[PDB]
Amino acid sequence: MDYKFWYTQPVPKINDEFNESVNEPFISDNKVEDVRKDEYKLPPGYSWYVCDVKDEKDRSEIYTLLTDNYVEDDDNIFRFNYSAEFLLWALTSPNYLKTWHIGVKYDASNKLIGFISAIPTDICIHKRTIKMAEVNFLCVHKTLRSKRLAPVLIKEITRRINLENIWQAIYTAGVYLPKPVSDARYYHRSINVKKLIEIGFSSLNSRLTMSRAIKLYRVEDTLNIKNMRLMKKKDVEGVHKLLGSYLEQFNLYAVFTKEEIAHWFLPIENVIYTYVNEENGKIKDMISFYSLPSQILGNDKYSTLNAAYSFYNVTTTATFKQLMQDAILLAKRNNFDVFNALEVMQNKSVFEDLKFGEGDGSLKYYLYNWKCASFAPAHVGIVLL
Ligand SMILES: CCCCCCCCCCCCCC(=O)CSCCNC(=O)CCNC(=O)[C@H](O)C(C)(C)COP(=O)(O)OP(=O)(O)OC[C@H]1O[C@@H](n2cnc3c(N)ncnc32)[C@H](O)[C@@H]1OP(=O)(O)O
Ligand SMILES: Cc1c(C(=O)CCc2ccccc2)oc2cccc(OC3CCNCC3)c12
Ligand SMILES: [Cl-]
Ligand SMILES: [Mg+2]
Repeated sequence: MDYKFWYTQPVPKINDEFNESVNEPFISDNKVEDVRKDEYKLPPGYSWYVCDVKDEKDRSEIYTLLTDNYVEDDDNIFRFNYSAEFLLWALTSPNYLKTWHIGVKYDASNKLIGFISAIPTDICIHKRTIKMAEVNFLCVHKTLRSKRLAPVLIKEITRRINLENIWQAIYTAGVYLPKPVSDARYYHRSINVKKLIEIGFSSLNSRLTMSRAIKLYRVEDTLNIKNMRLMKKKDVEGVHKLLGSYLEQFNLYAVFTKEEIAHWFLPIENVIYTYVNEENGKIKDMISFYSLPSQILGNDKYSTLNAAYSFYNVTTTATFKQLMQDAILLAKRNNFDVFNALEVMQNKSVFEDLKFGEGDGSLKYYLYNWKCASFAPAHVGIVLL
């Protein structure tokens, strides 16, 4: 297929491949003064709207649009159902701009029918740190698909981002676009085996009976690392040092400030869970994962699959396998049905032994206006939401 929109943008062509030593923008020497000051045109009867995510009622409208129209699995059995409070956390990180939270309304109903967002973050790509926008929650209402609205959303946020003298973005999608810098399969570890069977997610066979399936996935309710505990404000500096050091080995990662650590890690029920092991007042090991339920479409008995998504995990006192086994246990202890991760960082190495199953597709990582060698997902050190 043709990429008639993407090919007009500063991203690689589908055939482009770059040496390791290439690491630079497609278009350099950009000037804020030259950026269009006019909003991009929407079709007749539709308007831009600046969402205030801190306002319960605006935040709810975004919640509704995503609950009804956001990403579905290939088989349209499941639809991501990010919670309102999770969207608050995801969009109000350090230095967020309200004007990067862009909705589109249909004038006559006053209804939100589109959305796109970005937050600022410093991104280290092949050892060069660059200020970028992380883009997420692009969504057009199901009733308005394939009408070329999405490039309008993209072009408008790009314009707003450029106004802040920012010229690169990072983003992820399951769809293949020009052109990933990396590609990571997702893996899933069953926690509530029976529920996962009943909604079709997992399956049985003549050898794996229901009772045998339950037994296979049984976990012991005892932590390998005894003192692993919810993170507290006191733990911010330790976490910053532990994580910040660990992340330097990767080809792609966020450079977190102390302020970004407190925001991205301090726990929030039903949103973010971070656990630490403190020894001698030092943080030596951490586990984290975020909550991302999916709505279950057309199952008579269950309407929600609660799922925990591996975020950042670092051990210096245990094996990485022992640490992730603890991450599974803490997710079970918090009522999650399943523990999801990507084959990024060291993850892949523990998936077989910990009984993860390979999923159906993969998550592509993309950069905007950035030219560089692609790499295997083990070299990816950032997890987007
Ligand atoms: C320096 C700053 C730079 C800032 C910007 C950085 C870039 C940020 C990029 C965004 C990052 C988002 C990351 C993110 O949020 C995580 S990926 C999740 C995206 N959201 C969903 O999948 C929700 C369900 N689907 C929808 O809502 C609609 O299908 C959407 C809105 C996806 C498209 O609506 P539509 O009604 O289906 O489509 P048209 O309007 O007709 O438009 C079609 C054009 O859209 C291209 N398309 C489709 N899906 C895309 C996707 N996921 N990324 C980028 N492009 C995507 C497509 O290839 C085509 O271009 P082409 O003709 O060249 O092929
Ligand atoms: C997208 C995804 C999946 C999936 O299985 C994608 C298919 C799906 C879509 C909607 C509802 C349920 C399933 O598994 C993951 C396991 C780990 C991380 C993942 O990606 C995250 C980062 C980008 N946004 C979604 C979560 C994923
Ligand atoms: Cl244009
Ligand atoms: Mg459209």
